[PDB]
Amino acid sequence: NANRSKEWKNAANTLLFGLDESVDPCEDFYGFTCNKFIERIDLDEGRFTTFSQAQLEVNSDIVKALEKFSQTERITKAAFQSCVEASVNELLQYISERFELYREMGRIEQQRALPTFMYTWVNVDHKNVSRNSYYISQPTLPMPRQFAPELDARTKAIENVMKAFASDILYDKMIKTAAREVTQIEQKIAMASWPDDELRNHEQQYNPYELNIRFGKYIAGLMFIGDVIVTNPAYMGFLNTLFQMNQYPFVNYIIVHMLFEDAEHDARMKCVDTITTYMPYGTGYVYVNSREDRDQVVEDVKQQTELIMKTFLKKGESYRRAEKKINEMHRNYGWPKKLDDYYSILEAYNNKTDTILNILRRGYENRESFRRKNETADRTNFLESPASVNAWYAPELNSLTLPFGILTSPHYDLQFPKAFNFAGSGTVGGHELVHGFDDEGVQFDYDGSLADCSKGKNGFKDMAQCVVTQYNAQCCPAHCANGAHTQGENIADLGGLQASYNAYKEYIKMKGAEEMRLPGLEKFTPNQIFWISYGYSWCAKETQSSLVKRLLTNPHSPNSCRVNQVLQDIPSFAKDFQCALGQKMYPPAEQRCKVW
Amino acid sequence: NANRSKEWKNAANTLLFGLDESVDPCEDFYGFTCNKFIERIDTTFSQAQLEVNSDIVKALEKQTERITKAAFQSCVEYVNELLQYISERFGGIPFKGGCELYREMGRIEQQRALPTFMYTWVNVDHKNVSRNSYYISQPTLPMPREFYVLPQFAPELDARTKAIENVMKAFASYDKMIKTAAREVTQIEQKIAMASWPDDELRNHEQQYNPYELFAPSEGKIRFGKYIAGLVSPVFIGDVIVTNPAYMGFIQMNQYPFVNYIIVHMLFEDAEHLGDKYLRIADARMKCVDTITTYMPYGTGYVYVNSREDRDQVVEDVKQQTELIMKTFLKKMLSTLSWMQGESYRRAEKKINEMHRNYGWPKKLFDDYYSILEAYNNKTDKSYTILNILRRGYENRESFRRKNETADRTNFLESPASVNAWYAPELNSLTLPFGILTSPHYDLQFPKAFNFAGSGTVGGHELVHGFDDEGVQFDYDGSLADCSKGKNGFKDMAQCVVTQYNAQCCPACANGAHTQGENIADLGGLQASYNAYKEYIKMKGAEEMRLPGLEKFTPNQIFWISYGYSWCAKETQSSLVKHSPNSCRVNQVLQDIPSFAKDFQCALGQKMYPPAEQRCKVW
Amino acid sequence: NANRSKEWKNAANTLLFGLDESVDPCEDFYGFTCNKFIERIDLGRFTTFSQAQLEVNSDIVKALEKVDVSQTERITKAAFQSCVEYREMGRIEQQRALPTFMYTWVNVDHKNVSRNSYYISQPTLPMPREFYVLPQFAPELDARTKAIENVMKAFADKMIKTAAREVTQIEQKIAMASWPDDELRNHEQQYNPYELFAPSRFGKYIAGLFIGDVIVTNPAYMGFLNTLFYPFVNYIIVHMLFEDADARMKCVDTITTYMPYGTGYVYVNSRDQVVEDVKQQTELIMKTFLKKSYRRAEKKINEMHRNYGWPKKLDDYYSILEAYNNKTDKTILNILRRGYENRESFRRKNETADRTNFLESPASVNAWYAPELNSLTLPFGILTSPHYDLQFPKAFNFAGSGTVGGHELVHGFDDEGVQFDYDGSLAGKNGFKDMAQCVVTQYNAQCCPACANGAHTQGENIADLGGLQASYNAYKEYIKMKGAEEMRLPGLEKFTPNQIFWISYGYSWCAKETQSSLVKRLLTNPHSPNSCRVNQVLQDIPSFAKDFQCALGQKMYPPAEQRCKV
Repeated sequence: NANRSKEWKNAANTLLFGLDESVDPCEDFYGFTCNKFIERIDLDEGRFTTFSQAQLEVNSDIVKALEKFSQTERITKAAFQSCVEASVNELLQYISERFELYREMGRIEQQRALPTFMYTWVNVDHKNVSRNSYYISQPTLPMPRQFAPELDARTKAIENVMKAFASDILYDKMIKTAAREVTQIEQKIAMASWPDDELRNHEQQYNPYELNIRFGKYIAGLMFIGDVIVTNPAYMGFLNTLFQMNQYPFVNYIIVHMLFEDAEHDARMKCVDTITTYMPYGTGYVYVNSREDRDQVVEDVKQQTELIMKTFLKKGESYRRAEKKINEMHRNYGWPKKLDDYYSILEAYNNKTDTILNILRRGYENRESFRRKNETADRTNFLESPASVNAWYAPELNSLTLPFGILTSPHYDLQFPKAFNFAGSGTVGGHELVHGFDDEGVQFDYDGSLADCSKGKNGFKDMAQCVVTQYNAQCCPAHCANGAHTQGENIADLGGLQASYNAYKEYIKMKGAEEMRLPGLEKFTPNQIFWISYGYSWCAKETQSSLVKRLLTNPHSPNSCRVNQVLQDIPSFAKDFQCALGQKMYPPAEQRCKVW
Repeated sequence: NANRSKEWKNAANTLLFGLDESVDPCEDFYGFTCNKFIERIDTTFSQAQLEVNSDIVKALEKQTERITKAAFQSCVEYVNELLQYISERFGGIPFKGGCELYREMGRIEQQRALPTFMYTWVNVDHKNVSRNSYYISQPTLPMPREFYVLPQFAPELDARTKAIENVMKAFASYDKMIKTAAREVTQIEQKIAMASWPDDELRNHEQQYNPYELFAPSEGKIRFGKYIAGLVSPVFIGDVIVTNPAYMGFIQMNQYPFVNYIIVHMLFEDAEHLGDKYLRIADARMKCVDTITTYMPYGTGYVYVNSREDRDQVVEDVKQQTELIMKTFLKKMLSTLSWMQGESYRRAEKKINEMHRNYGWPKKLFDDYYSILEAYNNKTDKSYTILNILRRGYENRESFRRKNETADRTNFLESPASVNAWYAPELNSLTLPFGILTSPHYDLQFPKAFNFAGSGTVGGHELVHGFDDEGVQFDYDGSLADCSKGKNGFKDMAQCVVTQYNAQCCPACANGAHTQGENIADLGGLQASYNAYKEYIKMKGAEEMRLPGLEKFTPNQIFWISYGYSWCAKETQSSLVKHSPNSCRVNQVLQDIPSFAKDFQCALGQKMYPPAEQRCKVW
Repeated sequence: NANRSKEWKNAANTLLFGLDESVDPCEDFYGFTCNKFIERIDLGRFTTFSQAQLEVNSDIVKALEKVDVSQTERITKAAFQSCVEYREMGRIEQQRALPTFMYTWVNVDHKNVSRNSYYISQPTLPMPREFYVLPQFAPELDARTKAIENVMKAFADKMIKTAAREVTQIEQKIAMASWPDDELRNHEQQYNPYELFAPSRFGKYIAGLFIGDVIVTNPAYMGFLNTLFYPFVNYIIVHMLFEDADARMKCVDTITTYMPYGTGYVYVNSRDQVVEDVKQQTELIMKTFLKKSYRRAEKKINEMHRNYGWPKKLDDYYSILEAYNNKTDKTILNILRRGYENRESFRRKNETADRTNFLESPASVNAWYAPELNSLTLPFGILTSPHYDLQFPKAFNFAGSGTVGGHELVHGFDDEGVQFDYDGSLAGKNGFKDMAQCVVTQYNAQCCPACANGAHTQGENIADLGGLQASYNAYKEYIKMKGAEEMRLPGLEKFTPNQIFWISYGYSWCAKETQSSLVKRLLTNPHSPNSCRVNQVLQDIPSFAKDFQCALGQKMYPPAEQRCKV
């Protein structure tokens, strides 16, 4: 049986590309859902996630709509149209304009969005939730890390940047020292900065400081302040021990860094993408007000997500407390409510014109999100563009969003079986939902304050421990994974799925049968198709080297390791593909970590 | 088949108390060689220590002579006010101009040997050695491992409140303070561990080394000078090293949190002298003599050696024995090895070639006083509180009178009665203790399979270090030149070891990436000591002579049996969860010497031996 | 508990060299056994036999060089030096030993063991018999014109072009005329003698080389030759020519196949313990094989003309005279010695039939057996490195000599061996015939590794199965007499004797071959393709599966449908 309807053929056409029925689905899985995709798609001339697939699709559609009474949309359109493309001179001008070192550093950061030595931009505090507050924190640095010489690759590239610079004359060796200078500078920064996993004691990284020694105003260079909060007593001290000669090798670094930024300065994507990064609400406002369709998205999710939450939440005091939390969560779908036009322009009212174009944006994004300080604190915004594809949950606002963007690629479509959408949007949403109850979110509370949402914290750690075991004993093909730094978002999806699956189940228990075998691979119920979908989303192959590269640095695990682990931890699925016990996808033996 | 001797029967008797033939040989090798020793006891090293100790006791049963005597006689036999004045040398917890926290420290170190805000050992420079120097460095935390990051498994909170409830029993009668301050003396602790260097980073000494003199710290920070008086005209100017130039740079409610923590600690491990009450929160001769055994090191040593055996004899044996090992180990060279290279070879080879021995006694220790010169100063007065405190005062004060004289290369790190070698790649040295010239590690008239699995093994087990990714650093003579490129090869190969330990759990694990180093030596040493025993025995071709207690076994197998008998250690389980964990060391490093897998008769494809990627051949 | 007798250490190195521990000893038994010997060696086909055969030929060059003072030897020597650098067809055959249009040789008549009847069989081509004619393979078809024109121009003009396609065509028309080997498996039919007046210049043909009854093995191919019939001469040239496209080997080998006597006498006498050592081994198997109608073959064996070693008609007098028809003086030799070898075997026709003949040089290695007269033949060369040298663990000498003996012996009881009686003549046995289907079927359920078939070779297949399966029992007995020789070989202390025995046996067979020659080999021999051989014949012997106790399910132990026997 099959709802022959075309769109359903379209949904089956997207599910066929990567079906790989040759391999048994009860033996392994990730093969049976992406191996095609790995195969057909030769590596586009790294990692090519179905996400970035989407990214191309949407960002294109953006471009398509752009080209065409209209204010900001016009701003962008101009900005982009300036993309089809020397001007090093301009940069040189910037440096010259600079060359009280701090305030310099300040303004550099400011008008070039380049963060160095203090990666700072504000939000609500935690401990007193209306009062905006600054922050100061260990920077974020190109390599993420001992063993490696990849260090020396960083070296080679550094010297080669400043070399290619040395084209312009407006001393052909000393660079071969300045190099080693900035390198071992990396090394110091890192070797005192904080590695990741330990970035969870929000209890800790909160100590406040207002008005340690060696400081210059330096806030000026960003534009009675509140208490600047400093998230690494360790770090923001370690600068103080690292300070008239200093200027020579210390400024040496900030240049080479800032330079290294934009070396490079149908490809149209490249720059359009960047635009979405920096003028985000702008391009967003494009995307929605260029796709305009609300019904299919102001509801389905706002039907789905509500279903999901309610289910999961409902599957002592805690249960309630947490409930009140979720029930409370501010939940922003598609996109915010500043969108007729004017006011869109009005927040976005800081640009106009006939690397300069890029420089006008860099400093406009560093101020845009940091201009709320002067105004009252809010719980109602985004973190990023409603034109990316992601879903994020800044518990500091207890805000769950879904950028309208994703809801078109295989995470959502309107006219598709409730299966697909309960595995796409439904998943990543329920993923989010829980993602605020693991040991990141759990430390917060329905406002964003802190005592502890949670003792059952025991049972919590009981989950986490065993899961890390399972992982560091279920190693991806290409050499293994990390623990905690992976559970970080694993535990999330591991739960969120079960949520979404229950949701599907109860839903379809609320609407009779409806199970319409899907019209290109007609041989399943929906359920199997639901799995097949969630499987699908993460279908991506990656550069064998970049595999391990992004094995470490990625917070959350390789694709395969996920998709064919998370499943292994579901009795339900175990049924759905009427398999036999004592197989490669059954933890009778290496027991499932029943997360909930 | 075998000979009828009194000595061999003893070596055959010991064999019979470990084993089990019942369990399969290749199915969990650990249990196959140590089942019994597990089954009864409630371990091996601790065993040998008990032995050598009780020996020292019978010895002491009668001037180092008298010093250690008096020492023990004290430690068996024996409130608060005095040390209270010590505590009241600051001011205490409940209810001030800004004190040089260090001056407090330096005092407390030199007076108790109680490292806080710095463990500071002092010796041969790393990279200009003709001299000595200071290694001012982070502490070594009371709570074993920086575990101030990943689970909230800190009840030292409450091992703290109680163990600090002394006061309202000391001099007082107000808990809320006491609690919050207990939580605090933690919360600082965290604020430390999150700034030391977890061992992983503490490989490449090349970046530890940072020579500074109070000039430069004064320029670097806020007190060092004023500190160093805590430690005899000094050499303040002499190259000092702040190994970890990460000092997090730092108020009422924050300053005195220190003095709390510090005092927390002092009293926390001097409750013994306090009234019999609080000692609660923690054998007689064992504990005692051990306290000595790390305090007046050479004393007990001299007692042992020049007391109970003919120096010449065992020393002259072990000389050539070790020499055999070290030799064939050299033979494990470029010619043998893979990740290496010609000149990298020649060098590291030479590093061996110019490398030193030392056995039992120092070169001194046997006109017989001169040792009683080394340990000279240690006043004797039975005319214990003052006693211990004094003796520590010495152990370290001795450590530092060493500072200002000139650097040697025959350093005897530790008291020649601890059953372990050591090899201080700072300088270069290979000292082995008489206290090991003994049972299962060794004996005079036992099968050689043993005297290579015991003294033999440990000899190699350590010697390896001087080629680990730590040994590479220090040259032949002790310096930094990155002796060997080959490295890439080396690290990659190591990653085999890494995964190996990482996928085979003992309890119910023991993540590998952390313990890499010592793990590699597990292999290296044993690999050699075998290859030697092979060589030696081939030179004769007769020793085989199966053992009386059991014909069944081979002149070869028993080698592995003995080695994997050393680590027979019934680690009780609490202790297991609180080097690597033994059962691992045996099983794993047994895998990787396929030579074994064969020579133990058992089919391959078995969970003691892996296929084609047979062995992380890193030696 | 092993042994350390140095003689065993030498034999140990050989077996261990090819043996691989990486793979398990049950799954792909053949694989585990000699995966090494595959992966060690350089680069036609090359295999353990070719290995030994080499070794011994090296040795014979050696001794050849050493003593250079019987004239026979002297001949072979000078030869070796020199090498380091109707009527129509008959006449050529005579002068060349290169066959066409009819292969011809002589031996005891099959009717009676007295007169030496003339066998005229269809001939064997350089390429395989039934490889040409199938809606199939397109091989080399020009290589003929290729090699012709090569030496052609050197002789020096395009007649070549036609002449080729023509001669090839004559071939193609000759091949499908032949008989496949699928049914050269029945002597009831080939034997149908004619006289010297029945041919209707065959009289003349032979007169190229008789009044006796003449025998035509193939009357369908012989009758087709009459319908066939000038340019044919080209063809023969081709072949004659086509004969002729470290040389140490190829030289001494040519010698082997052509001075098939001197070589043996110059190697075996450059010895009383060896013959006596194998004398018992040969008498051990035979009887054990026996112990299992019955009376006839019982006799046959008890009357089979055993012959160890090498001929007994090998002072010098005989060796001189037997080959005295030589005279070779100072590579026209190639001709000279081709015309002496084929004439030496054709001259026997006049003489009465014997029971002692020696069918080939005692130089190379395969225990050939003539059901024709009745004779094993284990030429001295074989009993050597890794089949059997004088002092190895009885494990081997059984797995070596004992084997190839037994594999030979049993021939008297296969597809053919049945239809001969110890005389050398003819006449519930159906029961056995059943087994045939069984093996060839079960066997055919297995394949080769590159095709994937083997319904012709049940001859040698069963010859193996039996010969070994018996031999092993024989060794078992032998040691049941004593119970100590179990001293396990040094440098390998994880197999028991019986294990070894197998391990050896396997190793006897290994080989690493180019795929092309593999597929050709498949359809050009009476052999399984070795891997199929080892694996399969061991799929059958129970005692093997036992000693390895490879439990059920593992793909070498399906006793459920058991293993047919003989």
